[PDB]
Amino acid sequence: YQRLRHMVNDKFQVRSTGPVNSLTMQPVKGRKRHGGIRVGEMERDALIGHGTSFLLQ
Amino acid sequence: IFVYQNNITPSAMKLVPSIPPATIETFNEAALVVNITHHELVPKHIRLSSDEKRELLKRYRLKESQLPRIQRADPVALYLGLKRGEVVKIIRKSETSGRYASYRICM
Amino acid sequence: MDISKPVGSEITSVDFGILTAKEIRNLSAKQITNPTVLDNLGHPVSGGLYDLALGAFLRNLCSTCGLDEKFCPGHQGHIELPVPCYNPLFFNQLYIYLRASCLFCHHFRLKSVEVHRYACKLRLLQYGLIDESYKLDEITLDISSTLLNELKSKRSEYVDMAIAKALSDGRTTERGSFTATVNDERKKLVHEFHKKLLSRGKCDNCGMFSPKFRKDGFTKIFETALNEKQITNNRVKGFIRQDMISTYILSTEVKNILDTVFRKEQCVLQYVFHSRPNLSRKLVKADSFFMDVLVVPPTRFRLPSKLGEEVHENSQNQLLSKVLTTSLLIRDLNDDLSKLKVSLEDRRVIFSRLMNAFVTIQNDVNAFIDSTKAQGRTVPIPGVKQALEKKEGLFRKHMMGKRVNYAARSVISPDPNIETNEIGVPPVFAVKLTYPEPVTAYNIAELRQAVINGPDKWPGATQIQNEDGSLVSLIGMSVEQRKALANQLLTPSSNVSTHTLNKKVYRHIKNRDVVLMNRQPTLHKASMMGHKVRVLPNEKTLRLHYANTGAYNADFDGDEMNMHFPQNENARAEALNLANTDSQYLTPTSGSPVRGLIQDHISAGVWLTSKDSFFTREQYQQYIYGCIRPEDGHTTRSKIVTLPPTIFKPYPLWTGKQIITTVLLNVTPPDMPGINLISKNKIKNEYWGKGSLENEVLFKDGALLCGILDKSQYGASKYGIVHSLHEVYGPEVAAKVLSVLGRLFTNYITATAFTCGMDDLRLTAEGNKWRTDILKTSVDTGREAAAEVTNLDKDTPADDPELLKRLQEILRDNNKSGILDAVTSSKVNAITSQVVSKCVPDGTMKKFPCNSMQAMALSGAKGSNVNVSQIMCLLGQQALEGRRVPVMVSGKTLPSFKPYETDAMAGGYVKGRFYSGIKPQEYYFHCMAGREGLIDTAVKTSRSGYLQRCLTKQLEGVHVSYDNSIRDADGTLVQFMYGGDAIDITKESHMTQFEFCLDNYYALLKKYNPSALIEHLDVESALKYSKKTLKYRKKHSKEPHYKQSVKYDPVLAKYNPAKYLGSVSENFQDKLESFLDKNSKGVNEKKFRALMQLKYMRSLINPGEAVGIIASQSVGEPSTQMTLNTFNVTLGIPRLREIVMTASAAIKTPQMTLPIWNDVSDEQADTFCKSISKVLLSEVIDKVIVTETTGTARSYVIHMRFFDNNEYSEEYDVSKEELQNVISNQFIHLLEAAIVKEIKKQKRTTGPDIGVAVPRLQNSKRLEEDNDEEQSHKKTKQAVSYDEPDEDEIETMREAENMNKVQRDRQSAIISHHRFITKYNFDDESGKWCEFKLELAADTEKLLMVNIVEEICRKSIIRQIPHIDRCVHPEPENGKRVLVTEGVNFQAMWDQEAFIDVDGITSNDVAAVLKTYGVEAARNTIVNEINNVFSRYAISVSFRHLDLIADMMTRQGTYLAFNRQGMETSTSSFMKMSYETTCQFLTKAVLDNEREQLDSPSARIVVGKLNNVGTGSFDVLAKVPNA
Ligand SMILES: [Zn+2]
Ligand SMILES: [Zn+2]
Repeated sequence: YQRLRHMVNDKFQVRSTGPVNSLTMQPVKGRKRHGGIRVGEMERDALIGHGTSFLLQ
Repeated sequence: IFVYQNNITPSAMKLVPSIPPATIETFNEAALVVNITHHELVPKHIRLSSDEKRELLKRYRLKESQLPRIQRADPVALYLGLKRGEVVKIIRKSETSGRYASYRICM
Repeated sequence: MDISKPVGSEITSVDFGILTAKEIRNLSAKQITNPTVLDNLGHPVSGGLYDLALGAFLRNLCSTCGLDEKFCPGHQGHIELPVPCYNPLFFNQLYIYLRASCLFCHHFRLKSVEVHRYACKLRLLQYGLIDESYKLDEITLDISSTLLNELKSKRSEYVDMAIAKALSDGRTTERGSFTATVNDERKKLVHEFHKKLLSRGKCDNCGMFSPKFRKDGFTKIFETALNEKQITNNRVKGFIRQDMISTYILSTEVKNILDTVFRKEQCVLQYVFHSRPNLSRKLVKADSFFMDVLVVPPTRFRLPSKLGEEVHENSQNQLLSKVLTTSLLIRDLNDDLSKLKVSLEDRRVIFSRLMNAFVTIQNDVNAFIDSTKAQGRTVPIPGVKQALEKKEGLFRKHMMGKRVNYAARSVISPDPNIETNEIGVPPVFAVKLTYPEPVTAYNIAELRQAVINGPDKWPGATQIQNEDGSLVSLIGMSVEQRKALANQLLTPSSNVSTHTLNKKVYRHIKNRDVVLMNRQPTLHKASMMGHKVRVLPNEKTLRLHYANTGAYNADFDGDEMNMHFPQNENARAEALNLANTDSQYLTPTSGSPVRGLIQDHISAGVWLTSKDSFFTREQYQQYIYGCIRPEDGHTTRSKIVTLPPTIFKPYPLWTGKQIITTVLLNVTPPDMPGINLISKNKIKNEYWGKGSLENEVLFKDGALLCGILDKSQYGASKYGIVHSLHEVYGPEVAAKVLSVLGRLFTNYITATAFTCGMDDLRLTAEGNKWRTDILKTSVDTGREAAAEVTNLDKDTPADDPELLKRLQEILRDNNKSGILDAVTSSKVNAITSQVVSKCVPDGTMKKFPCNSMQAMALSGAKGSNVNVSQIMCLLGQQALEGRRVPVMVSGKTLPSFKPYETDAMAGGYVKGRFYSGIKPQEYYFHCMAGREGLIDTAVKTSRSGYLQRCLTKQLEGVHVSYDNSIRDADGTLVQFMYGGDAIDITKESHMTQFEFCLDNYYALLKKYNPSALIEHLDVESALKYSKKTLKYRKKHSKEPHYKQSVKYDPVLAKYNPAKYLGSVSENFQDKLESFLDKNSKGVNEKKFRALMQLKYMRSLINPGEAVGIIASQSVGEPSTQMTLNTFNVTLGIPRLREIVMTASAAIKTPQMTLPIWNDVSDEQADTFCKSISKVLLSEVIDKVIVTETTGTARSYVIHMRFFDNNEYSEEYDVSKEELQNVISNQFIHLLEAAIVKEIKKQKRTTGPDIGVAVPRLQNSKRLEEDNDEEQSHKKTKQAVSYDEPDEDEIETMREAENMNKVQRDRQSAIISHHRFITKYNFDDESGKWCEFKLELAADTEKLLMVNIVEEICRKSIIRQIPHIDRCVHPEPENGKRVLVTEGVNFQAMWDQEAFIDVDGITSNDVAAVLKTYGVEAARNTIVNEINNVFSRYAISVSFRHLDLIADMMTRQGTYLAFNRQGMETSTSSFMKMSYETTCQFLTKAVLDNEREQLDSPSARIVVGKLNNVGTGSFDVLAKVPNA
């Protein structure tokens, strides 16, 4: 057996309330900077899909 | 109804909507060779009365324009001789429900 | 968001307008005049971009609101432009009105009566009345002013009357009616108006010509001088003026021209610039297109960017400083201009100084708004337009999508010990993710402990929010302070202003919480479900159960998942009851399951439910409690009930099937009876021995009495045990059964393991003998097939010289080699099938159930019988791109094989298996075929990203209304009923499973409880009507669809399905009645009818359901499975793009399906195919001999040697007479034109230019990355949107909107019609040749006639029916006799009534069908064609989705595509802005003075309003008792 060099859990992160950008006042990008997870257009579409208006809100 | 052979003069074509309330409809005999409403993919289109339209706009609380559209120059619209505002009832066979009644407003 | 902080005011609508200079000057906090931003020492300079009046900056307090950097919102300022500038966004418009106006009378050059006609039509369109706008054109009486003014009066009279009449009724409000069709009619007119305006040259009011205005890329206008014809026109029309009493043009001159024109033409512009009536009565002024001031945004939005230590200057301040420098310079130029002047004459300099001053400030203004409109500086600084469209845009990157709080990301790891509805949360996430729990009397005990525990001990609390609004962090505090605060949580509020409020505790995520699990790409809503939190100690990864693997399309190969923690109870309820996993058992695409057990559990079940599996009391009870724990709420009886043993004497023993009966007996409700199901298995009875019935899955009163359980029962497979349980007992029970089975099989695999080894790969000595004997015949097959294709009798030897010459002919032709490959492959594959059929399983040493390799393939746990046969028998023929192994120019397939070797092995046929090994020749050939697939995965540009993105943005608003109809976001009707029956796809499964429903009558009668419904519905109205429609339907059964009765329309059209028992689809009615007739079986045939009627009632789609998104997701998500290439017509994503994305009128493969009669025979139809198929001269010619002889004149003797007369007449249906006409009329005229063109081309260019250069013949690391490297980056990237169209889509989007006497007379007549021929003799008797002589001049010299003739022959058409290339006769499709055409022309096929049924002539071309047969026919073509794309890839998509998509494309009565063009006719400008060209759609909105009603999902997201779909489709009101 061979052990492959890659450590897959390198992008492991958690954020409750971290820093925000001045213009958008939205969670800033950056795992190590206590950054936010992006909820993109597709996830927006999925939340419209379930008809789950408060989850989108 | 004026069934022409090959073509109509551009000057003569201007005389068509010149005498209201009388309406003039032009058709090429080559285009009338086969009836389009006889085709399997063309459902039964029925022109509704001013009262039938009035009732439909009430049941769904719709405004004339808020309905699905049929062009005034659409082959079936030209066949039944539809005017702007006239609502047409379409009984179409569905491969989920069977006979289904849908509607379209001619604008 | 704080529930303790409610909001009483709300934004209902947004109005788009232009800021006036006077308006900005009043609201401005400070006038910005200084280009410097900081004084010396470090304080902001007074009158600069960092002035404290614009807000708090550099630890200084704001000089306007007095607050510090935190609480100060920032304040707007202004720059006073020394000269007016053209606003870049509205330059194109002011340009249109400048070119359209007269420079003398200062009116538009178009006649006033024509202008009034547009003003009238546009006023009537402010209100929803299109019919009246067209009826205005009917109002009709070089024409006198007294007559024309009467026409304007009569038109105005009709406009005022039509508005008042419609206003009296509910046709239009005072604010005016506005629909997409109304908008379409407005957009058409405003376009036509500007087109007529720009067309006029000479002014129709005063006959004087105006000087034409030209423009450049940048905002700058010039005036082209008039021609002498127009200058003399000004002179002769100069006297009539008296009786009534290229050069650059400045911004002021243009503003002054438009000022008077906008005053004089105010009436039309009032309706040109207002979408709805102008109730504000504001004047339409020209100065709206000009900028006399610039607003300075607050310091808050212009802060300098800090990256580590370096503090970088803000790019907007830089652009603003440039505007300030130029303004100070023009103030000095105007000051020097004010000084001096008596001395003038040379005024060419003062205007030159002015032109520079104007063009410089304009450029600085342009550079600030839109950089791509400013001059090149030796990448420029981005403008405000660039800021809104940086990449995807501000709307897409920061409004439609956002980075969120209370969320986590981690690699997923598998776990069978957690519930199928749960998520294993690492304690790392549990101590950080908190919920704001308000402290009350019922939870004071629970939260006091959390407070004591603190932020590092789970279940704890990170913070506590007091009723005053302040926060108290528990992070730094010790156990002593936390204990004190806990005893202060339920203290009454002293302050009367906060007595209403109670404290909040920001408590750790507990095991009772909901979380949103997301696995990107989120192609369908099942990829974003609600999971129950289960905090697992000593964990560093997110643990997920195997049942979730399908829906997320997540494999535990190092995948990543996003966890979202919603922070309020309304969001909780939604993630637990709507988006929760258990409510996502069936996908809405086909209504089939996406939840089930995957590998070990399937193999475990086949062993556990086997007859041979017996268990003692101790073993049996252990397996029960192992998977069912009453303490975890798994039971329904509060005591584990157990069945008696199946064997009493000698020893008490329980069967394996009894464990499955006991699990159901404890998880299904006691009040309901047991499940009754007769299903089947994947494993055939033959494997279980003689007379076994172990394939028949039998459940009688919730007891497994016969058959084992496969992937077909507790996998994600329709009509299995789990699905049957789901229909009878609900989704919660089915989820419990899945988790229970999942545990049982995990525990069973721990006690009783499952393995795979070499013994499972071996054949017996008998079985291996069969293998060698069948493969012994394969040696002859190679040469046999080679002798068949080559056509050689008695089967010639392999080394035959004639055969080897014949095989060479095959080698050089791609088609000939194809025939050889397909024949040899079919023959060797027949030998393969024989080996496999004999050896597996009757020849395997170890056999099922013990042979685990065989078991895994049969159970559906993993692998197939094909993989099993490659392992134990042979790999077979290695197929490469549909053919065999590639062959070299030498005729060798490898250097080891003989040239033109007639052997199966040489062609790639592998006799070897993976167990015994494969030979080097076979190894290399296997390497070829193995790689071939991976190469196809590398070359596949087709992506479903943009296709889905285009559908979802146009369908987001489309949902189910409370009146059961499918309505868009703006209330416009799309469908009158969902699929014409209003059924939810996730319910339409057992609705036709009548036998199932009958066997479970009392179980379902208890489910669909009618006792609490009989008082709310009607039991006869619809049932009586259903009989009346059935009566008239049976009367006109044999009658055609056009002659059918229209007396009574369907029962669903007249009676509400949720209120009237019996208002069912005629499809369901016919199917149900047919079952009761064909099956006569204490349930009556009348009481069963009621139950099924009630089942349909309970299967209705819920009002609020986003059927729009669901439809696009149901078309998008499965279109990812058709990314692979063909194994003629366009298929997969390219064909789907031709329909949905582009709605092409020019299809790649246009076809026509012609239904042939019964009276027309197979020979007659093939003759008819030949009669329509395009015939070329090339197709009938065998040889052409050109005898170039130069005498006296270049003589060219062209002899056309055709095939035999009977040969081409039987192959193309072409006569000798037909050949004569084409050569004598077409071919010679085409040949003469080609020779003349070749003589000109020879004399034109003598040769190429020597020394002069000619044109050349013909991310890097990203393309050099393997799959494991490329997928490692996608693994971590959190997607902005759907894939990307950067492929073929970008190039498709690159398109904007001695001779006989009779023979002598014939020759002489042809000589008079052709300038170069002398002789013309044609075979009239036999019809085999055509000879003609061509005479050329002495100066024509050398020419390549053969090559010239050749090209014209394949260009000459003998017979062709317009737009049709070839008519073929395929195999009858599902019993229907049809002919497939490679072209579209209905009118031509209409003449073939004797052969074709003109009422059944199908065509794939939607636009062609629409043009001839109408919108409804095109609509039917869309639903059929999209279905053909999916049915080919064996993908089932519900017609309810396709019908909705087709109805949306045909909503305007035309064929609209899901793109920028189709979208133009949509109410929401915010939806449009968030799609593409944000500033362009915004400009159109402002110019229309549009009101965004905030009714589209996109618009609501922009303004932070709750979406009107699902839970937002109603309002919640509280019932209060006191008066
Ligand atoms: Zn302030
Ligand atoms: Zn004029």
